[PDB]
Amino acid sequence: GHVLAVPYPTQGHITPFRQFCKRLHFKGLKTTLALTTFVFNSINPDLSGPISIATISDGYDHGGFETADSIDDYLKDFKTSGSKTIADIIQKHQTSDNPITCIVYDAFLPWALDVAREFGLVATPFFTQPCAVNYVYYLSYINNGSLQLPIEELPFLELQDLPSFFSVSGSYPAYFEMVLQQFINFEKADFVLVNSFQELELHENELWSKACPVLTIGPTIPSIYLDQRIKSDTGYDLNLFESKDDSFCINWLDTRPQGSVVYVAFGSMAQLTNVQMEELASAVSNFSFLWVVRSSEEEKLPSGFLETVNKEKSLVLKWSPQLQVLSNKAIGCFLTHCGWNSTMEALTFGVPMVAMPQWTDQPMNAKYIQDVWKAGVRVKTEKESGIAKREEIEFSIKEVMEGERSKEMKKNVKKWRDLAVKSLNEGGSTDTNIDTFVSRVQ
Ligand SMILES: O=c1ccn([C@@H]2O[C@H](COP(=O)(O)OP(=O)(O)O)[C@@H](O)[C@H]2O)c(=O)[nH]1
Ligand SMILES: *[C@@H]1O[C@H](CO)[C@@H](O)[C@H](O)[C@H]1O
Ligand SMILES: O=C(O)c1ccccc1O
Repeated sequence: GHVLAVPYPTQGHITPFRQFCKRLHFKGLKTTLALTTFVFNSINPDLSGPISIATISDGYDHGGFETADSIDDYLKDFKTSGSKTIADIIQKHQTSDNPITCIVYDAFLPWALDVAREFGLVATPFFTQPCAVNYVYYLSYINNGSLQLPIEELPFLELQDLPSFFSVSGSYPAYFEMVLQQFINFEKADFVLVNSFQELELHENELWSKACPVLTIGPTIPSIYLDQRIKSDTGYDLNLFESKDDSFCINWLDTRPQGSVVYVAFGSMAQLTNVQMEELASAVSNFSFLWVVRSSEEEKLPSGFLETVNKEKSLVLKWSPQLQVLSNKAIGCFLTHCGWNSTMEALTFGVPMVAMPQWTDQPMNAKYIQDVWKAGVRVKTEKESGIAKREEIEFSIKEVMEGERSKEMKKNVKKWRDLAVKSLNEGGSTDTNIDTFVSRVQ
């Protein structure tokens, strides 16, 4: 058995795809990971497991996404160039020790099924977003692109709870058509994989599994932090942002008392405005903080803000070893844009969050953080503008550090570590679902 693994070319999709492959290798399955050449020349390959990489093309080997004329051009070029480049990996390996038997492609790339079917291969999409989010999208697809509020099977959800495509009308029309066209052919899939575990959205997994065979194979957080069954899986080893020489960071955090630091980070792709950046900077400077401002975003922090940094309470970085930060006892709360990987990381580490979602599926994750998992609070935004003002930010941070919702939320969230380990340990639902997939593949 041999699996070709095709992530969407961003950090948030690549690392679950890699981590999943480490589990496949642990279970005796050969995997080749298909990176775009733009990405492959942007990686800095320090590994934490055996890795086999094949290169494919999205049609932007030189400049990547930012050189495309439009988002919708990128997707269609990606389909054309990606279909050819993926086919060639399959062809080339046919006469080899292990010809490929299964394509595990990102759900954002449904055309990979066509390629998988043309070579008689097993095909399974891989959803990097939670069951709740995708079931919402699925219900729109079997509709014709909009949704019945309230959702009869999940009626506690409102307009501000939905993905940004619904509440910001007309925004990202091409990206909106992508998340819906995840379902154009998923019927024909041999299985459907989602980077979640059953006990985290037990309800919403059921709803979605009525329509399609869903196999939860998360969480994709490295084995060392949970189940420890995979000795080599110590961290995230395919990173698009250079690694700071990260022990400066983790040494600084063992300097500070337990639960004293506020961690701030917005993922790999989210861009705030100048206005957004000073409201944050003021609210956060009321605290001992660790803030990740990526390099493309230093522009928009206040004039001379990085000088005014109190070096005895707080620190600003271009990027961070987020896994090790969230495992560090000096963190008190995590101010997060609610990217799915970041949310599952904070839940697994028992770090309560201040949710400050920005777009696509982050509003849903923020609702579940506050009202389903009761593991954090959503910051309030002025409705004219969608911007969180410095005092609404500071209010929310204090509610998770000092309020006494704060020690209730503190204990509600520590439930999840042990649930996640149980699913990754022998006989867990995730460990069982991975075995069903491995069974099919050979
Ligand atoms: O400074 C940082 C910020 C983020 N991350 C990692 O980058 C991923 C971010 O993906 P996520 O799903 O949170 O959001 P997206 O980045 O896709 O918008 C997560 O695994 C984080 O652990 C990191 O390692 N250092
Ligand atoms: C879409 O817009 C969000 C905020 O609205 C920004 O974070 C992204 O960079 C952009 O693609
Ligand atoms: O990379 C992501 O996380 C993503 C998620 C939803 C829609 C578009 C995207 O690029």
